[PDB]
Amino acid sequence: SCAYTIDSYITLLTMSSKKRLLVEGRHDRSHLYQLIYKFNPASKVKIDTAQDIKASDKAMSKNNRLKIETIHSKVKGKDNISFLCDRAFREFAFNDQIEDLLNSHYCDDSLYWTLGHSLENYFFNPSIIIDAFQFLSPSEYKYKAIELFSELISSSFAVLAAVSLAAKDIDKAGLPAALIDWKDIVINDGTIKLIRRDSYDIDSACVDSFFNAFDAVLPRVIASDVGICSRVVRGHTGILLLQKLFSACLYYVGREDDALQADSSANYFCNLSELSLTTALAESWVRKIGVLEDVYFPDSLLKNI
Amino acid sequence: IRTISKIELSKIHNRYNLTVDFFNDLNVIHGKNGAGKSTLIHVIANIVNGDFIRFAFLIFEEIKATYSDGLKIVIRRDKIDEQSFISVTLSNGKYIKFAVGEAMATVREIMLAMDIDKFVKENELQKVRASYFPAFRTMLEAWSSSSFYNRKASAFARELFGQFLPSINYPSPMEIEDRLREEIRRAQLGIAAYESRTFSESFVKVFSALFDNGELLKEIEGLAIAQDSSIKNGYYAEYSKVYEEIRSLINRNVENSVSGALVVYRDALRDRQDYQEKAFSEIDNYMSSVNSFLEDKEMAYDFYPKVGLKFPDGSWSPIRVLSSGERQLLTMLYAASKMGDDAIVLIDQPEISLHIDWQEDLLKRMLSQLSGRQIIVCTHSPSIATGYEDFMINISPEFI
Amino acid sequence: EAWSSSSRSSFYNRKASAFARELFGQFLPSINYPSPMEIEDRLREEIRRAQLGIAAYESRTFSESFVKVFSATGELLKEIEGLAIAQDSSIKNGYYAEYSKVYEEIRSLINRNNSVSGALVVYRDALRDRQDYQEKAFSEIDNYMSSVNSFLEDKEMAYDFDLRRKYPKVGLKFPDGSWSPIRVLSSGERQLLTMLYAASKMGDDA
Amino acid sequence: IRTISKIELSKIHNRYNLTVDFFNDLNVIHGKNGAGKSTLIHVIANIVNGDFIRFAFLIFEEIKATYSDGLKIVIRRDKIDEQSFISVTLSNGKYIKFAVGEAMATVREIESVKSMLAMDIDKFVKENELQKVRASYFPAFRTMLEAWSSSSRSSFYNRKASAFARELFGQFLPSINYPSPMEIEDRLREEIRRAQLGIAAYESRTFSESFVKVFSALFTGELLKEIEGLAIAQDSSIKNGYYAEYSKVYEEIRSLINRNNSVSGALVVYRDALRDRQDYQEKAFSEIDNYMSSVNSFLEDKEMAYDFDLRRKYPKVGLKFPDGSWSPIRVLSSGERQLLTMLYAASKMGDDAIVLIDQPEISLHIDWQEDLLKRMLSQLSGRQIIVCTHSPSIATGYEDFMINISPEFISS
Ligand SMILES: Nc1ncnc2c1ncn2[C@@H]1O[C@H](COP(=O)(O)OP(=O)(O)OP(=O)(O)O)[C@@H](O)[C@H]1O
Ligand SMILES: Nc1ncnc2c1ncn2[C@@H]1O[C@H](COP(=O)(O)OP(=O)(O)OP(=O)(O)O)[C@@H](O)[C@H]1O
Repeated sequence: SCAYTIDSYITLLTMSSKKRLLVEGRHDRSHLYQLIYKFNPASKVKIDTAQDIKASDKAMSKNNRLKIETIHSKVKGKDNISFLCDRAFREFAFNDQIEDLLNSHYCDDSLYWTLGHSLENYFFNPSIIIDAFQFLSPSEYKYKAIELFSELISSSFAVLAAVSLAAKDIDKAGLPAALIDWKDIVINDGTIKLIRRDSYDIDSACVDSFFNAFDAVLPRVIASDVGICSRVVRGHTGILLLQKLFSACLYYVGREDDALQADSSANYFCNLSELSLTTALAESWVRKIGVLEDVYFPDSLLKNI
Repeated sequence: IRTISKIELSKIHNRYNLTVDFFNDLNVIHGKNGAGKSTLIHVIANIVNGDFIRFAFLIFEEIKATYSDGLKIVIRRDKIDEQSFISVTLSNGKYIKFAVGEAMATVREIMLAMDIDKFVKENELQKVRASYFPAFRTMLEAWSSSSFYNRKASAFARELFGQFLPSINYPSPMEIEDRLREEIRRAQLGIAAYESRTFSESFVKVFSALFDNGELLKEIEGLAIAQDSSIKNGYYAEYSKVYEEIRSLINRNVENSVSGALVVYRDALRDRQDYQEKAFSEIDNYMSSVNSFLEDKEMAYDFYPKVGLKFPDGSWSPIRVLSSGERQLLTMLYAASKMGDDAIVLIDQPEISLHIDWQEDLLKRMLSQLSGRQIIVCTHSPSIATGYEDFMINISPEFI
Repeated sequence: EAWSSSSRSSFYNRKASAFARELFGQFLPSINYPSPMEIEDRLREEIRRAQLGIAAYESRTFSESFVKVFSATGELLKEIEGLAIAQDSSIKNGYYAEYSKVYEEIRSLINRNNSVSGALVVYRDALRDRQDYQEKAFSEIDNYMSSVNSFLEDKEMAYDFDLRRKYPKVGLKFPDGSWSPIRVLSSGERQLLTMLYAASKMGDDA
Repeated sequence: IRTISKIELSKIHNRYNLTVDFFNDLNVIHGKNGAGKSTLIHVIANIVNGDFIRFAFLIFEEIKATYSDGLKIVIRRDKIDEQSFISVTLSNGKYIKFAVGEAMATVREIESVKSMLAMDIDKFVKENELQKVRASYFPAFRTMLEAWSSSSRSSFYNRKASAFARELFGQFLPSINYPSPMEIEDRLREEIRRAQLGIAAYESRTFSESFVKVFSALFTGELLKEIEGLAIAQDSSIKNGYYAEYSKVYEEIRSLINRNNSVSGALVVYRDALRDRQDYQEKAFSEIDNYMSSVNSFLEDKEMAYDFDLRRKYPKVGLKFPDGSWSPIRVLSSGERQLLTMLYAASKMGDDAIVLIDQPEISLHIDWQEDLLKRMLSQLSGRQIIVCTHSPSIATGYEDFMINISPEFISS
């Protein structure tokens, strides 16, 4: 392919006089571009992606975090570049209750970590999810579905975190993405209970191990604080889980009027592209910054650049 | 509109085959050395311009071009009676087969081309043209300064790199300066016509205010200060004086008709300011796009019209004193402008003589002008294609 | 000129002067009589300069009239109607030719219902000033075209502009309405054109 | 030797001055657009070549050049009584001074044989030893320039190309001295011929000396295997393409031994003669094989090599394909030709010069840009290389040799 190596990119940092920011993926670039252009629409910061930098090492080829750490280590002390990574589950304690050992943004010579599990954890404020789902909806039974969803979202974060922890315990991170479907979800009085469906495309061994991990991790997540709980949810996992949770609540509360229409709307919502959902959440998240004190963003990173 | 969507190459140079699928807005072709990037650009430019007589000089078997609207052109190079014949077949079924030797004879003389353009004009194959930026822009610009320029430079370049090379038709900087002067004259004449309109309109407006029943002076003061301090004004720039006379006569003397006349005068001032801004909209957008790149100078106008570069000391210099990279930046920004010719912009190696801080922003500033044109670039630099990796096309030809 | 046209200006005449001194010895001076293309370019430049001065004078006149009109009959309307008819039916006002409608709107505004007479006389004075400035701007060109058209029989040298194309077209105008460039003139007409421009005020002092 | 060390500019185009400090091995010059990179390279190329008559076409005030050995050349442009004058003053006090109109007249006479001014300039630069080091100048427009040259040039004969390039890019542009691939091919053929002739002289000397040592010393299982390996390696080399019968002679000698002290000396001098001939073959072909190994490290589907046939006597130099075909060097693409010229200029076969390359990333893929400077420096020529580049893939790994250019604008 036509891309720079690590050394060529480091030399480019020496040659370029722009203010630069290095993130892992392109989606992070698009979201951060919206964030920067909100505060300064004429800002000249250029955002590069470590995904588009070739690495000679096979292991470092697809390890974005290792690329960022390697580059930051080799140019430690430069002034024109800042780095942002995803905290993932680092500095988190799973000693029967979720505990955050940092509870703030990490900083080490222009190297920063997201406050949550990843960049998408800033979208997990309930108002942003509401606004985004309301704007991007089939517009059939939106108001009642949003009202029900607003009831479910308080307790659903514990379920979502438990799902993410169950995924990371068996290292099958992408397993809940294809395993759990919105139909398995049941809409209770603010809570949900993903019944173990008898029929699944995936092998029963993975399903059984997943539910064993989920059952063994769920009381621990329940005992944790809600605010801490919303930050440990995996960024990519959470988006899909919310999409299914909204499909389930939409079909649950809209089937009485028209079961077929509710099913079509719910399936339509489940068939919405992840990129559409993330972009709508990103725009809503950008809009809520400065309006609500409960909406976070890497203020230190913006201040540094 | 109509955009290129597919190009298939079969046995070109008797050597390789290559099928490429395009986007309708931006395509960033990249590949290894000798992969046929430049040959692909030449084929696309010759097909889109309708200059099928170039294809007598290309050794191939079959070239298929598909547009966005479904129009399909298939070009074949057949061999009958130890003579090569180029066959062009449309989707309508109309076709034309012509001999290679006759095309070569018409090239050496410079009849068949008249038949070709009749076939093209009959079938509307020249609905959209193509602006071709070669990889040798700098020395060609230096050669031509020492459409007639297009014709002579095309002849010289086809003399050097073969006759299959398409017609060089990118805007030279001298053409850019001349067209900028022409746009300034048109904007001046439009402003003159607007003044004659608002002159006769405001007479009956004040005449209308005869029988109709503070901060306005400050707003008129601001408008007169802005208009007097406007570079688009060079003549009759004494609005401050008449504003002072008006406020003196006001302070000397209250009728609602006076306030209505103030409203009419304020509307006339701001409306002339709005037309003065909208007349120079394209020129200011192009120079704002250019001046976002240049560091210690600024391309600007100041009126006979003068178009040049202001330096921070206030001195003026012509466009000829610019470097190679700055001239290439000017040409590539003019091609994507709204005042540029509507075509398909084909640029071969846009990273030539450009610093990386300009290469990162070239595609962003070209697409942000909303020209709506399709841009296809062939590059070796990853900083040209950064931020637009969704449009990257990697070509790996099948060598035979 | 036939040798030149089958292959020049006051300032760029090197090949013509070289050919003339080749033919008639090197004592022969430089060929300084102008070409009709130079005359055409000079006419276009003078027309553009006249339009620019007209626009500046219109801005100044609007400013002066608005200053004059504030803090303040039938025959005035008849004179204004005649001025509007003259300016509407003038070739120089091709960029704006709607004065009689303006006059009719003014007359209807007066007619539906002193201090109005002052506005009337300053409007008439503004129209007179515009008409005089048009004649002042076009005096040299109108004098030159009056001198030229006193010789041409089946054509007249004339100018025409548009709001479609902003390029004022100058060339031969026939009474049937056809437009032709200046190169369609014969030898004698071109000689008369060059000798009248050489004696004109539009040409350089020489 | 002598390498450049400092260039001091004063009011180039009456607006900016510049001062650049160089290294003696590699100088990677980068800067903004319009910084004065190409102008700096033109100034250095004009100073080192001693073409001071170029400096009448530049608007400046004073130009000082310091070399590594301490020789300083100061060029000053003055305006006396509206007449402009160029005065060149050296560090030893020797100086010359001429008029700009005189220089323009000399250039016009060249456009039509040396002038008086050209003879004076040549006398001044010859008696002061101002032309110790040459300067190979690679322009940015070389890709179209060689296509223009190949449609109608050498380092010593580039008059037409220099005139055309000075017409296009102004008269300050230095002469286009960079080697054409035809010049590279001719130089390779001459080096192969010189190595073969030295090999023949070595054959005669080693034959006579070996006969003497054999006859004087006249009055083992491992040795035969070692001699067998040496004869097999001698027979399996391209350099022995005129005579390749060493294994047959070894088998005949072994059969002579096998059919029936002093003979041991003959065996060991045979092994020593084969070793000495093989080492002299490597030594005589050292630069050519090193250069071809540097070039063939880049080319993918072909490799440059030489071939000798006993029928003809012209040594064939060119491209070799895996299917056995041979093609000359003009069938290369543009990027491969750029690699060929830029690697020959950094080779030991090239002339002693200061290699000035403007924009080396022209028509090069990103894989070749990362290795060009490494393969130029790996030949150990000892040159001083000055490159003006915009590519970070060229300059990677050499951030100690990177020089930033920031000219100072002076207001007025
Ligand atoms: N007659 C010919 N004319 C042009 N190219 C030819 C011809 N015969 C063979 N080729 C090959 O066709 C290929 C196309 O060359 P071209 O210059 O278009 O390459 P590219 O992919 O644009 O890359 P680059 O700009 O690096 O050369 C090359 O590999 C060239 O060797
Ligand atoms: N004749 C001239 N008169 C005035 N200024 C000039 C003249 N020629 C060049 N300049 C200016 O002086 C500088 C010359 O820089 P130079 O030609 O070396 O640029 P460069 O290194 O090739 O630039 P780039 O990176 O844009 O290719 C530029 O700022 C240019 O505008």
